[PDB]
Amino acid sequence: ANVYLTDSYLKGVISFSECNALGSYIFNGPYLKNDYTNLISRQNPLIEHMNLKKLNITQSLISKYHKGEIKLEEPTYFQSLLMTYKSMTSSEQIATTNLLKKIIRRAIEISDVKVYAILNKLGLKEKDKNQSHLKADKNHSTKQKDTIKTTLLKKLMCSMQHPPSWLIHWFNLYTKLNNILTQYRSNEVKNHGFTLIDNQTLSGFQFILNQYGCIVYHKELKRITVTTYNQFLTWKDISLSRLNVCLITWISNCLNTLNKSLGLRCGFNNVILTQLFLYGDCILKLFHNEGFYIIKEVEGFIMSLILNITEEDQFRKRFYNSMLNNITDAANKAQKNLLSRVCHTLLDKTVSDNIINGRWIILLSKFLKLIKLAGDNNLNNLSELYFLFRIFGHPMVDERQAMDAVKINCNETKFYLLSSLSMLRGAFIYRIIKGFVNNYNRWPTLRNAIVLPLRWLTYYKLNTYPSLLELTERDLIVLSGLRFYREFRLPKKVDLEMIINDKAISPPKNLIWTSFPRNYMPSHIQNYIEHEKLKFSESDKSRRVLEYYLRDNKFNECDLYNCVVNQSYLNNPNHVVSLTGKERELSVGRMFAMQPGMFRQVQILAEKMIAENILQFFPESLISKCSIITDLSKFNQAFRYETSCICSDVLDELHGVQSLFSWLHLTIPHVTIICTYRHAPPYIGDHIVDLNNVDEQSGLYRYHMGGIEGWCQKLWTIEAISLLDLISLKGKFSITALINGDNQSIDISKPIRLMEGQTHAQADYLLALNSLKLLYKEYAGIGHKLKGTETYISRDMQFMSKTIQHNGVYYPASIKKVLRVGPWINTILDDFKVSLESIGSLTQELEYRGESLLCSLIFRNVWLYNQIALQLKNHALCNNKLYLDILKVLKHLKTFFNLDNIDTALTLYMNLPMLFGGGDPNLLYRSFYRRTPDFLTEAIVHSVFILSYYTNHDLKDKLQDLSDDRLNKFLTCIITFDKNPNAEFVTLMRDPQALGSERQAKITSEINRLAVTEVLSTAPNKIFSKSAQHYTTTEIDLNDIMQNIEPTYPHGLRVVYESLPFYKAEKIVNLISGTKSITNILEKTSAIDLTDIDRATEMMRKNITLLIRILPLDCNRDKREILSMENLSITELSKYVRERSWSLSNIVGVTSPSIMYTMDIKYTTSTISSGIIIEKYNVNSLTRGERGPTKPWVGSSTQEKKTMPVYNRQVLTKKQRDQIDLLAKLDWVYASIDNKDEFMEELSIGTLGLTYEKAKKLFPQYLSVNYLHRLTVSSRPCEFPASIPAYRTTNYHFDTSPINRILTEKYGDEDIDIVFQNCISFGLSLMSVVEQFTNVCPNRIILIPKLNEIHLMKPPIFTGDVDIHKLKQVIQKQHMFLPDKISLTQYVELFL
Amino acid sequence: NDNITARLDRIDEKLSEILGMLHTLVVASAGPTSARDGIRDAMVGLREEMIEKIRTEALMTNDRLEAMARLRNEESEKMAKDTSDEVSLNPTSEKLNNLLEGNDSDNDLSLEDF
Amino acid sequence: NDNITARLDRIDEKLSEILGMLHTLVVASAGPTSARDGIRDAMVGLREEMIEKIRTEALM
Amino acid sequence: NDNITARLDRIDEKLSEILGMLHTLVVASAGPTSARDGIRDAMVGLREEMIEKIRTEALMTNDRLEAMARLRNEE
Amino acid sequence: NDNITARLDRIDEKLSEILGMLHTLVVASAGPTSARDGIRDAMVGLREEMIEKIR
Repeated sequence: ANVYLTDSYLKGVISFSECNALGSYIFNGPYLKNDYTNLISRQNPLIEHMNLKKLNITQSLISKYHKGEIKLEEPTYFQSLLMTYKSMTSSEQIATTNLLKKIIRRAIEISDVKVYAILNKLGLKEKDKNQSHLKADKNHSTKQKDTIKTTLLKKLMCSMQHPPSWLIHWFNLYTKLNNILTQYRSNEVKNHGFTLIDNQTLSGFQFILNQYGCIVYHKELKRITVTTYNQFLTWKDISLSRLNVCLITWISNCLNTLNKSLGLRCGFNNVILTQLFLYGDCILKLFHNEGFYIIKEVEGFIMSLILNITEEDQFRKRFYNSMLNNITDAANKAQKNLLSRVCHTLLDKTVSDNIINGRWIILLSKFLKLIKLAGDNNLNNLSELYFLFRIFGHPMVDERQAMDAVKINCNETKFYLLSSLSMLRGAFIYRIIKGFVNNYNRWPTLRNAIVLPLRWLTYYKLNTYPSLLELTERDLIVLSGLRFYREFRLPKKVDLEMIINDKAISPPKNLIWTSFPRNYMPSHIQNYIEHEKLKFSESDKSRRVLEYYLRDNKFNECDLYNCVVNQSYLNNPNHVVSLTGKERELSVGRMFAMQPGMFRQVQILAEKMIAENILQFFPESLISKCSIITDLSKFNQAFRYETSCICSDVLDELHGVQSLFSWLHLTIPHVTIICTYRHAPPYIGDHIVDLNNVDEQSGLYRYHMGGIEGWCQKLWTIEAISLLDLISLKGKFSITALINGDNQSIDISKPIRLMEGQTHAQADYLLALNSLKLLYKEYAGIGHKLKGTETYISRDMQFMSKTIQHNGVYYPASIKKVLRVGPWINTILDDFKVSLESIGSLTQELEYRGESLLCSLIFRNVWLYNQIALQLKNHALCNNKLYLDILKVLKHLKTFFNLDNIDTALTLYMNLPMLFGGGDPNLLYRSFYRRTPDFLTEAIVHSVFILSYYTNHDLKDKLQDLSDDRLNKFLTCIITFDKNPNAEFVTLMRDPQALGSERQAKITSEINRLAVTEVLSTAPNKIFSKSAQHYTTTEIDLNDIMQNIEPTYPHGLRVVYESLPFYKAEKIVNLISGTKSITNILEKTSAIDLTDIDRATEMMRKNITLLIRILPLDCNRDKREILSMENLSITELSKYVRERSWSLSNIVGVTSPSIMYTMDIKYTTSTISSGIIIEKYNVNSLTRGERGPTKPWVGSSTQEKKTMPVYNRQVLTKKQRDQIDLLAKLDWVYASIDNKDEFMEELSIGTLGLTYEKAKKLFPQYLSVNYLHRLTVSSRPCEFPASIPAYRTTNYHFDTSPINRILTEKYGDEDIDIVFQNCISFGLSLMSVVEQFTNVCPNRIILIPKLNEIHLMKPPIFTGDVDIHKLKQVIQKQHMFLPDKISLTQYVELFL
Repeated sequence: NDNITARLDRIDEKLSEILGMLHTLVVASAGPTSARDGIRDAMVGLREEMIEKIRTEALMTNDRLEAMARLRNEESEKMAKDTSDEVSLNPTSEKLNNLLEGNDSDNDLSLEDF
Repeated sequence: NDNITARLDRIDEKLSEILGMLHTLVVASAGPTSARDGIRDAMVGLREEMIEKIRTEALM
Repeated sequence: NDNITARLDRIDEKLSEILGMLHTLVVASAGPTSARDGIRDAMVGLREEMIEKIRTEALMTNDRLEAMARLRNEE
Repeated sequence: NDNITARLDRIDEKLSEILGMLHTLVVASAGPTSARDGIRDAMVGLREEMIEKIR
């Protein structure tokens, strides 16, 4: 017996053939579309549908339908009904209103601690600058003042007491659908194969719900429908999205009523939003399933409404009209397609008369006018109005009809003129030559140098290239004929990391019939399946990749590099590319493809070689002016062999291989492209056992001859940029291109200002028109016809990365981002820590972009309090264990301190950080800056600030006297504890920031590592088997290696860890350690094992209860000596904790001081006038949303200076250069070690083929003496940005000399601990938050450091020696992950 | 010098003829034949017989009217309509435009009606 | 003799154009059809890598 | 002076052969039914020319690699 | 002169090259039924020739 945990959110695609195959059986007639599915379903019904119909209540429904008392319906109709939940009694509405008032009052109270701490540390207690009526109450004011200490929130809490109706509406929809879902999930985890029958939860409806299908019945309107489980998940998600929108707008409106700057920048009247949603559902009901075409194409309306505000007249009208025409064309296509589809089926009467009559235009007009009104001629409202794209459900996508159009478009004949292809290839080779010259100061080697004019031989003899403006057209054809010698070598050993992934792959051709259920396939096909299953190996008859590599019996490391050169992938007998409808977007769009495993290897290899070598040559790929924006979907299919392979042959030739990058067009035309969804089987006829004889249908076709979406995208980016170069050559305008793979942006400049004709604009308009003519002509001459639907011309407006920027100002679409934020968001097996982390991250993203703090704060605490208090009881695996444990923790915190009630304990629990087992997802610094080198100091400063709420403190300095010793008790209980260190060095290597000694909670990978190791030990693959069996002792050797050395530097240990061939094994393991299914992969069942659930719930209970272990109340009389509050440098405390936890003598270079605690805020200049000064150069009242003079500021940490040797790095692999750099860092950091020569000898001989001395010629030697201050590892933070968006930082200016004066007079001209970037970053964020709270931005701000916590730092001297024998053993035990050895021929051709 | 320059000019005449002949070529993409059972190889021919084949439908193509006009270097109808001062609206689009402007609240539209 | 060199340079450049255009035609002429018969390696040539492989089999 | 003219006559005959090859190519690839029926069923000595061109190309490819390996052995 | 003979030789090389390209084109396109086996048989023959020449 195994459980089946189900999804809580969509996480997938809604299906069409599923609904069809269910309804056709239940109602014994074609339900959605006449197709082969109905025949094959009625003839051979599936099991689970047989069970669903076998029930008695659905049989009563069928009997009531046959008589004709109820009429069938479309799922979208019931979506429209459920949304307009008119049936609401008074008592349930009262209950929900009380519940919402409770959730609100509790969520406002939790954030009070953080707001109070901020307002203290800021010193902004002064000059802070229905509500009055319910403020002036006696008892209500007392009940508020019981636990709220900031007037800024007293006013807000009083103002938010009476919520509006629509909020309550969406709230109760959410809670009821959520209750149905969670009840089903729990009862399913308990008893398997359970169907939920409900008719009293949602008043008036009736659900027969199950994992395999759902049936909804409404008696008073006597309608019935059949849907899938995903559809019900989607209805829940729609309700949730609308709830979130309403909550956010509610909070923002109240806050903005308080002050103009607090809330978000957007205003909305929720009545308009509700009418808007309702009209959307109305359209969706009118056009049953084709309404999503209309709703998609509506997207142009908002772009036009913005161009009305940001563009001149001509482009304005042009875009307006094109968009209108596209909308109406979409509507007509939808209507005709619906009438064609539903012509002969059960739902033939449901088509409304308003479609035929022609009166849907008035409805569509009203909807568009409501959008226009909700915009209300503002750039903000219009920018954040994009969420409408998300609210309504995702369409039911059908597989078959999605391919046929692509078939019609794909296989055809294209004609090109020879000059076109020739000049394209000429531009390509020009780009490659320019890249080589500007990179290596060397021209690539050629074999056909004879064919070259003298004017070009003089360019070859001297290593330089001609510029672009001088170059002509005809010369390109001259440059079309050349050949190259090998320049880039090919990696020989397969890299196991990039290739392994959880995504699925299709079975080989001869076996593909095992994707369709046993019932649907006919008799003889099943007989052939059974008779042939044995011929193939156990490896390739695998559904996924993890299995495919975990079952390779004959798996050779040189197999791939032998195969890519022996050309075994061409003319292959079993090759089939199967399209599955799992691509997820609002339009039907496309559906993505899957090959067998081997070809997937080859394709990944091609893309990897390009990304490593070539894409470095085209940096574009990630005064009359005109920008042109082009959609680049459907750009793939137009490609043919010639157009792509002429340019691909150059890369193929450079790499020395034959037909590597040209595989796609060389083998795809032969193979049979079929659709493989479980419920969509193609009619097979009889006596046909393989695909190459099946007769073509609506399902499968052949002779593609065109790119398949997604594969080899880099080739098409490259060739597009080359073609664009050619265009610039013919048109004579300075061009620039930006291709991200989804939208191509081409900007044009031409020097014909001061030469204008009697107008300063409307000449660039003619430039636009002429350039667009030339571009249409060019792309059409290449063979890809460009439609007027994709491209559009603009001058001052550019949509980039779906972000709107105008006049150098950014406009953020936050509400879209935080749209779905719920109880178990982003979880795997219903975690608690991960859920809290994800909620914190999404809401902090709101605060970073939307430019509002208090809104994000209250909105985060709402859902945090929800998941903690209300919905923690109802949990899948464990019934009440987590609630009991959190109640224990709350009672414990109540006893430890002097908190009055469990409620106040919940407050102080929701404010404590997660490092100490608290509930605060994201610390108090993340508001002010983004990165920091160490966490523990920030945890301690945060907890100090939080505890400063209950105990009164100044926070300007350390108060000598504390009457209430809560903070001091907390500190003395955090410093004093026992020591239990085990495996300290390997742990300090994997995570350099770790504490250990059981003072911090353990994450899932560390727990599951042993189980994954054991199950990997029994794997038919020799590689994984050996490296899993030997996995335990290597940890011991790694622990003992760096043990002797006395001074311990963690990051240095990290480099030692990365250089050794154990990093890749750990990666491959803790990759698998993330999936919910472990110990069960080899048995190929989706269900999980129970012992995994047990370990998960045990670790959850322990991580929850951790706070007692960290903060025990027993050590009050055990140790009554409490530390004083006189000086109390917190960096010393953090160093003490990190050292005692591991019991080491001294750990150096890992504790940077907390900049929030260090600096102090001050406005009036003094005689000192020290510390960094930040002043704004613009003079305004409020700078929010107004750009300033200066360039932006991104904090860039100080680099490391190194001298590179002289040699040709071209003939070398990526991993080898990486390893040489790592070994260089080691030579730099371990000069003081005594075994140096022997230790480096062993390392260089093990990782590389070279001996040390020769190897030393390649090591880039570092010139910086201090590596503590300057080093580069994946563990250290690389840049230190600010919270506020980039554009706002331009408005200020920072001067850092006055602090440098004192920092240089005392401890002069030496490196100091504090990192300087975060100082000015915190300054900028501080300016912004002050502007939000006081509403008047300060003129100048000054930051004075605290002269205590700024410690020294000097490059230490190491003592002790390393263990070389165990190091050699480590490198010997796991040799498969070693990077390739530098052969002798390679090293001899190096120096030339 | 008469003889050497005469030979040189004959050389250049033949050579420019060859160059023009090459610039004239058109090459057709690979594809499947009618009654598709195999792939026909890519064939290259002079323009004229190619356009003749396009005209007499010897090769399956989606659109033929644009191809012949494009090979004849002339700008077709669509292209001009694609690059103009303004785009001619549709009739139904004209109805939408007239219903968008003139907000006289004459919709008399009931949400329950729709 | 000046006109001799000038006319020879004209002929040289035009020959180079002819040769480049014919080369691109040769390349784009391989196609998915010739890959069925294995003639592709014939038209586009033999690159370094595989030949080196052959050399390995020559020595053992 | 006269050898110059002899070389120009050699060039003339070569370019005439090239022009004939161009005509043959275009008419052969243009011929609707001249590909299968009315085929040349010939050009066997041209195959040897193409294979020997590939032979010389393969030797030119192989000669440069052998310099590198012999330099490896000596150094 | 020297320039004249040098440039005549270079033009002769270009002529040889274009002749080879025209040859491979006109032989590859004409007949499928013969080339399909002739060219790959000659290619495996060239492979054997390389093996024996290095040997």
